[PDB]
Amino acid sequence: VIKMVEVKLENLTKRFGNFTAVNKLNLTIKDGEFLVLLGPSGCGKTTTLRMIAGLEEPTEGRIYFGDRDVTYLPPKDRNISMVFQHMTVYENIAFPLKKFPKDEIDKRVRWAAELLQIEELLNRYPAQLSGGQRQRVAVARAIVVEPDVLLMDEPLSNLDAKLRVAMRAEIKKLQQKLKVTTIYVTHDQVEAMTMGDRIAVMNRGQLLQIGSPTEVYLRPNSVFVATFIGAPEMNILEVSVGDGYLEGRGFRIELPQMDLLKDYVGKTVLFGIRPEHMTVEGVHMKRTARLIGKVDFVEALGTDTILHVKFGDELVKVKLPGHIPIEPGREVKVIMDLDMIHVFDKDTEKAIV
Amino acid sequence: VIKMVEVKLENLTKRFGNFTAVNKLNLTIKDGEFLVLLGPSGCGKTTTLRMIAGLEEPTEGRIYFGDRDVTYLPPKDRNISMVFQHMTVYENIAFPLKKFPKDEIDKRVRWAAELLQIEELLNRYPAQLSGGQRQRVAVARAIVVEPDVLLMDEPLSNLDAKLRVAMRAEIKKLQQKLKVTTIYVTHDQVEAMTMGDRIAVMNRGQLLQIGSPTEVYLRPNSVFVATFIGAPEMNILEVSVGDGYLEGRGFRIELPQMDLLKDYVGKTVLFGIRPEHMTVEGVHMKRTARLIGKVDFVEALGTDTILHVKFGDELVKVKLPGHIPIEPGREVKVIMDLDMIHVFDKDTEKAIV
Repeated sequence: VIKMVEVKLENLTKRFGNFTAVNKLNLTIKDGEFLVLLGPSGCGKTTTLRMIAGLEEPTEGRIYFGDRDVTYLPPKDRNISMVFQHMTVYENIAFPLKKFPKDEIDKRVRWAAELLQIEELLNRYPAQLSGGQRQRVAVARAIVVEPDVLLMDEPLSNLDAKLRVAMRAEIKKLQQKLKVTTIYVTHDQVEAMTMGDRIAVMNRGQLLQIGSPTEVYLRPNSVFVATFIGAPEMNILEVSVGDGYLEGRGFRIELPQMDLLKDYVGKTVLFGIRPEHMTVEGVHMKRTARLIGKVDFVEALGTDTILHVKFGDELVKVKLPGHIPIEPGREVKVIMDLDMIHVFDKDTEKAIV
Repeated sequence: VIKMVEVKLENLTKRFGNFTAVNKLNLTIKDGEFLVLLGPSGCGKTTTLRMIAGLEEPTEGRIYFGDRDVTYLPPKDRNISMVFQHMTVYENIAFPLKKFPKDEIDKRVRWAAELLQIEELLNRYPAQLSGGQRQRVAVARAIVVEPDVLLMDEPLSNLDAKLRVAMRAEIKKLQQKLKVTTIYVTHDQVEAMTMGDRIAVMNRGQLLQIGSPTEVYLRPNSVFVATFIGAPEMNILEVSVGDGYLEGRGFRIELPQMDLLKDYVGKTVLFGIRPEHMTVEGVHMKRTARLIGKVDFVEALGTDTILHVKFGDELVKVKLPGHIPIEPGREVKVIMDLDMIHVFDKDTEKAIV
């Protein structure tokens, strides 16, 4: 049976010569949670996964599994399984069983196969695997050893959009049934939001923020996090703070008695509001702000309609549900939800909100 | 100056030995329109573009540009420009000018450069091209010859999501300014809906449907078209027609006196309703249908919340705007918009609606 193992990464650093790939990462991964490491290529998420697996050693720091320091233990002694990217399904799943009794091997294979709902493909071959998914087989093999920590590196990168969603759900439900601590690496924000109990956003080797999908989405602690999750991206506009309002290149926004910007009156800050947190007049929000503008372009995608509206000298995107192919040149009253607004220091790019 | 040239493809067929890549394609591309050829890999869209360009000859059929049969003319004599995928920007754009006067070359380069808003990068080099986009330069070069027909093959496949959207808009607006007949190939439905005045959906060498984004989205003439545009995909459920209702594996839907299914009462048809054309109770639609079900999984993406709800023995997706991370296991009253429903013959998969 599977255990719930807490994982601690302490002052973990990894520098390949001159390049610091991971800079003093501090993370406490809760026993049984599904943690997604989200970030662009080269942000350090993969290097971190590899250090957790033991395929790579840290330059500094420690890695604990429970109370055991596993920093310098071979990957085999850490009780982990990694998923990434002529035997029968039964043999494929059996392979990883490493001095094992034939009767123990059969019990586990059956258990894993049932968990992945592939019991009926056990005597079938890969190339023949049509009645199921070779994807599901790979997962059963990863969990067949009953790892204390499950590690996955962009396991779904090469799958059709429709099958990818089905796999996200499949993997997530399986992990919630097993409660095996899982560290999942992806650069895909939608996948991250779909699978992680928590998400750890990384950029240039640093942990920018960790929290639940709701926390990182509704309350990004910085511009980078605010714009890495949710597409179309959050509108970021440079503005100046006044008596009790914001003003940018060709517009002003009446700020209610928010105004946690006192230490910014007279200074420039970055204003942010998501496309989906705005709407157009004639199409509820407790507190709002209006700004008339002309539609510069329309993405009428049927399922959603994205308007590129010129705010004064600026250009922002407004996301409307459904098909509303309004034409370019027309003027619209853009309505902003004041309760969904963000404000970031222009220098540090950290949220002031 | 650019001309608006109507393009006719007549009974165009292309077979590579035994494989019919393009089967009797009949298409009248209007002068000055932006036509997108949309379809999966190997559907024939690329082969068609290549025949239009003259890089490939048809096995049967004719291709007209205006009144001229250009079927057997070298690509150079067809007046086309193709966009796909150490000179200065000015030189890059100038290259395609093929016995040209230096003073004519300068007028056109300036014109194209202004159209792409890259006039300030004219004396800059590629590797140095930081103040603009190498993408924009490629387009200026394609239009600098003033083609009668502009051809593009998945020109944006390798660009970050954010830059891709900016390019779609850039290319579309440019084409509307030039009114140059453009045939654009892509397997990306969102891009197709964004750029084409009309979209021609293809599958296995055949033209399944051609129409405006609104027409192919609201009225797909078949299951294939219905599910190739709009993601998450339209829910397709197998059902039987009755006195005045539909019934599937564990549910029934009261059909108003629609019922254009008289020739189907007692027979099985494919029912379809898009995730975005449904909603959940307690969250308007003129005519509706209700069905209580349990939430099997939730994609809480912040910008949208996709629910996988079990309809009787079936599983469908419901798309809700905003963040609504409702938990699995909970029961919900799913509300379907009866006016947005589709019905396809189960054998031919053609719309009956």
